[PDB]
Amino acid sequence: KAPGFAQMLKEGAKHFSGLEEAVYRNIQACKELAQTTRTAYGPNGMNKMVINHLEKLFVTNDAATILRELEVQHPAAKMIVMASHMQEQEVGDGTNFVLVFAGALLELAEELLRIGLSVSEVIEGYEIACRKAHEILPNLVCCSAKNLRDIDEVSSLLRTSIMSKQYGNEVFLAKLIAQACVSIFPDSGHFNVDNIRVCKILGSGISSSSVLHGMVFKKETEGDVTSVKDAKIAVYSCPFDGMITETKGTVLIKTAEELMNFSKGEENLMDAQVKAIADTGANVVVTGGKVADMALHYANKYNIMLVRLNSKWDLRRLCKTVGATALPRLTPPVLEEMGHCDSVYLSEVGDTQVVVFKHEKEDGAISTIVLRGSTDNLMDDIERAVDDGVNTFKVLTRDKRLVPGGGATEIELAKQITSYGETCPGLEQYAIKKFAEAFEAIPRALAENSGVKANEVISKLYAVHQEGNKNVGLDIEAEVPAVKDMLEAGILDTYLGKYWAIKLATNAAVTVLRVDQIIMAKP
Amino acid sequence: KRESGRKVQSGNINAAKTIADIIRTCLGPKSMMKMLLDPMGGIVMTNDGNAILREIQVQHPAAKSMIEISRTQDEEVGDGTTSVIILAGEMLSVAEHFLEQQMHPTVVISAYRKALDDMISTLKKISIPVDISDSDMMLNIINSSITTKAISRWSSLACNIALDAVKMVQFEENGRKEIDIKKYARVEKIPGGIIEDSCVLRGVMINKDVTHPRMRRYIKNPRIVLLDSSLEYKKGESQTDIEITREEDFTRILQMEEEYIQQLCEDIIQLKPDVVITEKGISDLAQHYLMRANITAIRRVRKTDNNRIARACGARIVSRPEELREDDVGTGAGLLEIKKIGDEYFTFITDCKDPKACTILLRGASKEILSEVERNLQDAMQVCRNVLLDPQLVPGGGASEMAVAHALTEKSKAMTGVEQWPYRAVAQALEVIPRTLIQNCGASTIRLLTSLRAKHTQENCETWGVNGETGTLVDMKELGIWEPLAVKLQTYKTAVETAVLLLRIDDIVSGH
Amino acid sequence: LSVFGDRSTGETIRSQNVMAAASIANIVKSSLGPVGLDKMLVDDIGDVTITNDGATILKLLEVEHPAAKVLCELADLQDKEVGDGTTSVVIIAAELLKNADELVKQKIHPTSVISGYRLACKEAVRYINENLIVNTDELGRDCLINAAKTSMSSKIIGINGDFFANMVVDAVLAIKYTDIRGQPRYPVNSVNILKAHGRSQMESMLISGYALNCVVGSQGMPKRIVNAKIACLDFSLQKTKMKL
Amino acid sequence: VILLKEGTDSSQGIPQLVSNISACQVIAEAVRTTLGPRGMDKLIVDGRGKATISNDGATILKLLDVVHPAAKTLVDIAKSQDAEVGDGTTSVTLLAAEFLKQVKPYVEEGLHPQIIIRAFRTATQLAVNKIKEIAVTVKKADKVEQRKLLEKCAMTALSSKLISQQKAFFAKMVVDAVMMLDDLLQLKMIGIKKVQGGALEDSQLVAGVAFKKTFSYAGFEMQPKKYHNPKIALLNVELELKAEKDNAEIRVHTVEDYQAIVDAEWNILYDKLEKIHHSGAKVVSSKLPIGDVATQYFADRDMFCAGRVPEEDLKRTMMACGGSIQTSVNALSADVLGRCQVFEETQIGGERYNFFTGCPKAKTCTFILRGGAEQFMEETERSLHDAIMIVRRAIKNDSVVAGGGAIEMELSKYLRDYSRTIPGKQQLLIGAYAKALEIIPRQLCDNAGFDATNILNKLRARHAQGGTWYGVDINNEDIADNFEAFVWEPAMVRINALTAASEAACLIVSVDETIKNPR
Amino acid sequence: EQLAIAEFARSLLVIPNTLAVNAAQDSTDLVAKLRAFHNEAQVNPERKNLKWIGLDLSNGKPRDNKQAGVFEPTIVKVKSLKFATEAAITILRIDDLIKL
Ligand SMILES: Nc1ncnc2c1ncn2[C@@H]1O[C@H](COP(=O)(O)OP(=O)(O)OP(=O)(O)O)[C@@H](O)[C@H]1O
Ligand SMILES: Nc1ncnc2c1ncn2[C@@H]1O[C@H](COP(=O)(O)OP(=O)(O)OP(=O)(O)O)[C@@H](O)[C@H]1O
Ligand SMILES: Nc1ncnc2c1ncn2[C@@H]1O[C@H](COP(=O)(O)OP(=O)(O)OP(=O)(O)O)[C@@H](O)[C@H]1O
Ligand SMILES: Nc1ncnc2c1ncn2[C@@H]1O[C@H](COP(=O)(O)OP(=O)(O)OP(=O)(O)O)[C@@H](O)[C@H]1O
Repeated sequence: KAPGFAQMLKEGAKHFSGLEEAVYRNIQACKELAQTTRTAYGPNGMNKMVINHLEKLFVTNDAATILRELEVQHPAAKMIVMASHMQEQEVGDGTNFVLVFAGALLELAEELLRIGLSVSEVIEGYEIACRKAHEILPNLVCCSAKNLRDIDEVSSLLRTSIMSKQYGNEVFLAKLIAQACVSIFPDSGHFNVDNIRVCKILGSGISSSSVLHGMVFKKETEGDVTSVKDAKIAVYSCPFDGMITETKGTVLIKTAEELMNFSKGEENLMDAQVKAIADTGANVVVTGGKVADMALHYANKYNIMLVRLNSKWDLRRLCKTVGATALPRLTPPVLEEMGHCDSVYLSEVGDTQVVVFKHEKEDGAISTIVLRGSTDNLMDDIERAVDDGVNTFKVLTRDKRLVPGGGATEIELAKQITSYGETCPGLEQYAIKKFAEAFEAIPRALAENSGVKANEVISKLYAVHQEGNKNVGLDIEAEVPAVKDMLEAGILDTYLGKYWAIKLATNAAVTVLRVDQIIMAKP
Repeated sequence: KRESGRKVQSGNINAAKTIADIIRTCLGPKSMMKMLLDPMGGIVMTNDGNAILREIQVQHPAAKSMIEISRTQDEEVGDGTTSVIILAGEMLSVAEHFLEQQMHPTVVISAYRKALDDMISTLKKISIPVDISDSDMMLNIINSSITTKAISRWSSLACNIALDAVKMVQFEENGRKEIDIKKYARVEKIPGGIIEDSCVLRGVMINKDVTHPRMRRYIKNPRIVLLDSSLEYKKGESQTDIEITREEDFTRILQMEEEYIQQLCEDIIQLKPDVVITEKGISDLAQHYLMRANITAIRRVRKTDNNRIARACGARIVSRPEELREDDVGTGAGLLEIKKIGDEYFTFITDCKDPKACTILLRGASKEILSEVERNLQDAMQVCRNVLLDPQLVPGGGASEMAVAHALTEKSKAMTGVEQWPYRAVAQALEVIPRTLIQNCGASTIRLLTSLRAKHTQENCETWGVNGETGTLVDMKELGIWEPLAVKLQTYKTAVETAVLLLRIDDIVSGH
Repeated sequence: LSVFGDRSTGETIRSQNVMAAASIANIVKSSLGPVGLDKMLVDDIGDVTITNDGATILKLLEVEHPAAKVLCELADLQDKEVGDGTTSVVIIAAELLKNADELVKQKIHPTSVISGYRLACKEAVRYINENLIVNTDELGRDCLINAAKTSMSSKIIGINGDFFANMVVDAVLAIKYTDIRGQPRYPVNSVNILKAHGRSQMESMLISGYALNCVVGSQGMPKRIVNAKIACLDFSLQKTKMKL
Repeated sequence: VILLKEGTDSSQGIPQLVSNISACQVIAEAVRTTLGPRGMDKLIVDGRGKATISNDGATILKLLDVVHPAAKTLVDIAKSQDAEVGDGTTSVTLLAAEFLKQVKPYVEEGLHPQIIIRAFRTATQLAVNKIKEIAVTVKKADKVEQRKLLEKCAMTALSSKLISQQKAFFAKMVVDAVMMLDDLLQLKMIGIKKVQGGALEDSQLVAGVAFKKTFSYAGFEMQPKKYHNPKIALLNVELELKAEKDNAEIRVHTVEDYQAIVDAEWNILYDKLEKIHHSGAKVVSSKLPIGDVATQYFADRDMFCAGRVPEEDLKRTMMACGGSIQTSVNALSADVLGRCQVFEETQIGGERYNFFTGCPKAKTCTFILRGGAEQFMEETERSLHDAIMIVRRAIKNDSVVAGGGAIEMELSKYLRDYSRTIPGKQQLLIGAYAKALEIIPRQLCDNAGFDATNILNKLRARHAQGGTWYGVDINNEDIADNFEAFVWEPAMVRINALTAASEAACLIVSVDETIKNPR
Repeated sequence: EQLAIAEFARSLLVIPNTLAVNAAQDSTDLVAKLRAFHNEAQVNPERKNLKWIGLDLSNGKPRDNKQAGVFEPTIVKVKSLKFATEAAITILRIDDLIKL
């Protein structure tokens, strides 16, 4: 009826008017997404009480776990989540850097629109300041790596990735990842993140863990074969039991004399299926399902090493390692769906029998980090720290450039951008000045999580950078609000990880600010 | 009931921001009008900021404190009251440093009072001396208020009224150069005549009419007498009343009334005076013995107006009428005159010198024209007072605001500590005065204000102001938009003194 | 029951008495100290008085509650006893009630709280009097010069602190007189602080005597006299009158 | 119309922590009164309608199952307490919520939760080193044998009970039961059985496995009990003539096969009895009841049979005899048979009871109770289980500390004195950590019905003078030296309870936002 | 009466607590720096223990009152603790309310 809905004319979608500030609703959409991860940044950040959709409880503080479980529905806030998945590509750090800096970009952009600045002019000042931010970032590089492929160089530089993923394991996790990547580091240009597979066994704690070469499974060998150098690996996801035909196959039992005939016939058919693997020359059989007791007798008869893997995630790891495809039928004697491995043997680590899949005539790039833990909740948090620890050094196969962290490269970048924004004439000096103040929220998020007043830390950082004392970052202490040198403490992040993080967070401010209306459409 | 905490710190901010948002668009020569709705249906369309807030009732204690601090500022100087309430509302408007940063107000007050010292130091650097002896330079100062008025037809004669009034009140012998327009320059209105008839005389005028022709018309040597006691029936030390209802009481009272007044009137006519001036009233029978000596009767004069008469002639203030002596003489006065001006009688005790007092005589064709000149001349007298108090001008029209805000940015680069963040907020809050000038002109505000800051950075800060007529930026050395220094000194001082008072309030409680 | 009012007993009158008393402490919480914040005193007429002194706050604070009316009378027992201290009594006693209110919920009768408070108060005076300092160190040893220098730091006089602190230290020690049995106190009247234009603030001089701001007039009369007799009179040597 | 949550339950900030602190106290209130040996029991009924009466904190939290997220964090700590030390679920559940109660006003005033995390890691690390200094090793002190010392601690634990008059007899039996075991001590090895009737003096201690023997069928005047080396068979087969599972129904219309039909149904029973005769099992133990016909079979074949045995007592017999439980009868051979030296059918309490003595793997025992009621023997079983627990921990761990709140009031005094010498935010938090540790001597006075304020004010005055091992007494309504009264606890369980209560309190404080997925 | 005197000591801490929040400092650090210095005067009588430590609200750092000269009379300190406990006694003695 009269009066009609102003500007809402497309499928009843809520189109806010000019007084209702339709562009301001997208700013509040990315503000609520940034506020869930603002207090989660840093080593003093708070954990998140994760309740999964399969009714499983989790306590973790990873930035990727928050975005995957908290199902966002606002598509204006989905531009940063799609940019955070772009942050997961080509680097393994900066997922919180995208959510905080682009969230502080749009929060400072709302103060510019309240004066009366156009959205087409502010967005041109962000792309100007983004190109100016890409020039000072090579100039902020203090030191670089030594490129000697030793344990001491890797473990000293890995202390940044272990920080804020799992606090307290700074001395343990820095040496466990360091023993794995140095086996792939002679292979120049071949360091890959999928080569390092993580396995977890329920044990005592972190200090009982160890590093092994090749593919290591926690399940022991079901057979009595200890070591065999057979290349043919036939993986079967079906359980070892009686043969059920794909045809009709009606088995009739009436009296007890037919009970002993068909039970012996199932044992004879189980003997024929193990013999169907023995003629093709395959002495390595991995069983996906359960193994019967009579099938264990046929394993030691033909001297075939039988191992049982119940989990499907570890069975899929062998499909992309040796090329063996899991067959659902009861052991089909084919050769094309098999794998290739030089030697497989059974060994013990920490009084636990594990099976090793390594290669001696091939160079070898598969490594397995056997993790031990009492609780499965905290053990999964260390498992994600391995993936964010290896991907921290997967980018170091490129040009090794290191920048100081902890607000050292944040205030120094905010100082030189404001100097470029002060001398720049025209109305575009307002957007560059707010691009520098968006860089101050990340040391503000680091100081507020440590129980320290944020304005006292920022003025302490701007006093030492005005005198030229570079590489000064936040001192992690709730009682001491002072600062410390970052080159002496050992915090050095990646230059390429800081390059894509400012680039993707600025383009997230480009994509959201270009959208000023949301319309639902029917196909 | 009661309220404490951080809510009254935000409650006093929105109380002052609501007053500042009302009269924000009433700045400059393009000031927008405001419509007030009365309960009786009346509507006044006055755009004067002092007239808007006077006829608007407020209920907030912070909003009530906002009006009275500008009302006292209107009594000190006659210009700049609108710029006070605008600047006091803009300094408190950036509440991001007051609430979101969880900052105590003591950090803000230590940053605001430290910024107050940079207000006086910057205005003395962009100042310019004034040649006050030349009358052509004084005409270019007062002309900013005479435009769009009915007095603008006689600007050459109305400027001589205010300039001669401020120089007689100002005493160079005392050193501090005091000017008080309310006492020594009492303005009176006379109906009849024209605007050209209005001139300035060197004396004090009495608006008491002549009721009998037995008075002194033209006396070359006026013998004046001043007295404090009353001329009536003798009252006792008690609080009894006088009621005449019986014929026996009518004879006894009037015989005592005649015998005491004739005893009082014999002491003043023995010196052969010309005009009598009593502090209290004069009865009807007291004029009967006074008309036989042909003396002009002047009664009902205040004690404050009495000392202006004593400093005009040199007489002695005598407390009692029985204690008159020969020293109570007015030798040296010019002339005594009771000549009618437009069928109203006025007594003249003027002289040919400067007896530390003066008056302003206004004439006009109708009584509405009498009220038009007195509200324009009193606004013109306080502006020209600030020029003679200190001969220093500042570049007005937003040029002094951008020159001050430019000095605070370079000063904030060397100001370390936590207090540098509210120190930079005062520089952006002082930009609201050239911001509303472009918005009242109708041009693009941010397009012009950004180029305004670029002209204040590279070029000289004393030039490149805003013209509130065309809507563009002009040089302030070319046009006469110059403001006095003492007006702009007290404007930034009161805007800080308002912000130090509202931000320090942390509790509002009741109690009689 | 038919009575002439409403009756209420138990611990709910204990919790209502401490919430009405601690709310008065929040009126004098921020106004404590030399950096205390101002607070608005709204009158019934409509005007408001901006006071930050805590003694004038409790005098104008009118709360019609008997728990808050108890704290009104201690301001009259504070100025008549010594003259200072007033709001420090209020924040201490209200926090005494708030901690004792937690004891009522912890199954403690208030009789042990009352008898425990009087022994805690008497032992507080014992620990204070064992750690005092006698009134001395007037000359030669500073805790004075530096004592008045902190009060002088808020104004523009604090640029040269050592120059102006010596003018107030020797002036305080000059006005000392016992006058009763060896009391020595200091009078409410003090030195007369005059001003002049001596081209800078560094030309101040410590005159050991009273200075009158009057001019003698004529010059032929000599300005340096040696005799001791000083005449003071209030009647005018001018022409006198009976009454004004 | 475009929402970000659309049903997503999420909140953060300060009141999300206050909602998680107060939700932790509802789990502590479920086990607040169960602390102490004289604590109140809780009544929990399942979905079937069966009421469970127990005061153990491990059995209460396993049947609570609160769907709150912060309540689930106290469940796995009680699960890890059973694996780390073995018991102490009601001690770390009460101690975790009182850490959050004292810091609950400090969070609301604007203090960050991460500073309280740094204080809980500091004071607990000082509490580990403070326990090991006061802990004294008592192995051969004052030249007294350890058998006399183990009867002294069980005397105080069994005091103020039903058997408080005859506690001298019950203290000597709980020591010899653990002494009969190997070095691998376990509470599951020593079983407790109840026999109705008789006085308290008729309680006996079986060195082997004894069960209830509710077999009330026929079989008298034969089957001799005394056997030198019998073969212990553990079966699960029914040996009745007309059984509910073993029958034969063939429908023929010939009168010649009708004799063979009943004979074939008897041959199901007879061939199952003939396989036990070939295996040589002298004693027949079965879970299913045994009929009267099978009792006549072993009577002439010089063997014993006893059915209606519970499966819990059959597994204890398997661990004693060293054999294996076989369900069928054709697999019954010497690989699953057992052996013992003395087997006899006793008449204690008027009913028949069977027990083996002299097993090669005799690592299990049986305690026989006698009394006029089963609920008298039910509380005696739990009190004697508590008397075994104090004796067992004294043998494993020699370095012990004084219980009864003596180690809790001493840790509250040292951590208060350390907080006075530390400036910064660690003073008001560690000082609140010392006052939060006083809930163990306070709830011990609440559950015992004593004056909680009259004892605790005199207990802290005793610790201020120099008393390091003074605590509360469950018998007397005053304080006493728990080291002299043999109220002990090992230092390792007191350390592991503190690092579990501090870890459970740190996991609640470090959580600030709850993520819920709509599904 | 142990809890009566122990809560009397914590109730006296509101005087540096309100002074620390008016000095724009951290109240959990500035009050605790006062008690960290005053505890050392009672543990050992060595001169390395800081004694008579006052509160400088200007710089936000505790200093010695003997060097700064910050002194207060004894009769303003004695009668404050005397009047505040007698006022807290009278309100705590109220257990019933009667209105007419
Ligand atoms: N202990 C520390 N010292 C100095 N800087 C730190 C510390 N911890 C974190 N930072 C800063 O935090 C930023 C990265 O922190 P953080 O480890 O939280 O990111 P991240 O968790 O690795 O990202 P992702 O979620 O992708 O794993 C860097 O800029 C780094 O300088
Ligand atoms: N053409 C113009 N363009 C821009 N600014 C101008 C122009 N003419 C005058 N001004 C400036 O505008 C100012 C007047 O502003 P505003 O109206 O806010 O104060 P006001 O009402 O005159 O003050 P008061 O109430 O004290 O009289 C003058 O001081 C003058 O410097
Ligand atoms: N020189 C000083 N340095 C530091 N703190 C001071 C100094 N002088 C006073 N104080 C503090 O200021 C407080 C005094 O507050 P304020 O003067 O606002 O009210 P008050 O005097 O306590 O009220 P009342 O007059 O009833 O006693 C005292 O508690 C004292 O601790
Ligand atoms: N005989 C006793 N006399 C005095 N105090 C005792 C005695 N036995 C135990 N306590 C005290 O009771 C507390 C534990 O009570 P309770 O037995 O109810 O819990 P618990 O079962 O020991 O807990 P958990 O199973 O977690 O160890 C201990 O702190 C101990 O000091």
